Amino acid sequence: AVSESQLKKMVSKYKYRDLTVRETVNVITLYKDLKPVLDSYGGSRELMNLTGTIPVPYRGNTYNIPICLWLLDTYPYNPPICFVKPTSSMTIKTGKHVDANGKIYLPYLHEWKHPQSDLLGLIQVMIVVFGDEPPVFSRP
Amino acid sequence: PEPTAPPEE
Repeated sequence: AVSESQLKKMVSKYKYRDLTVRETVNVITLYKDLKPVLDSYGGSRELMNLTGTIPVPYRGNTYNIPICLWLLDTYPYNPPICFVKPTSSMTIKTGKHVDANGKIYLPYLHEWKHPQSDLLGLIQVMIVVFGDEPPVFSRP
Repeated sequence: PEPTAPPEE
């Protein structure tokens, strides 16, 4: 697992460090398949993101939907940039909440406002919305 | 956990 000490190091360049670490811990504690990763966003600059899967029930079954939540250095004042990350055995379902690049669009992200908006609330919304319209489907 | 997705409909 990851420690708060290691997280603080990862967000050293962030404007609101304690707040970002606090929510990250909350998220990875509840969602065991999400992992904090420090990587180059779009190959432009380094940012920490939460990568992995979240459990989403659809038509009676639960799926481990692969996602990636990029936390900007302005987190939590600005919402995260989120993507669905299909494996080779699946395809991105472009639609109301997902564009051609797998980027996620949600009213929750659009009107994001700290402190009423947070990652736990966002993920809860994803589970509900994706449970209605999956962002990815498996190849036949 | 391994990434999974519902079958194409």
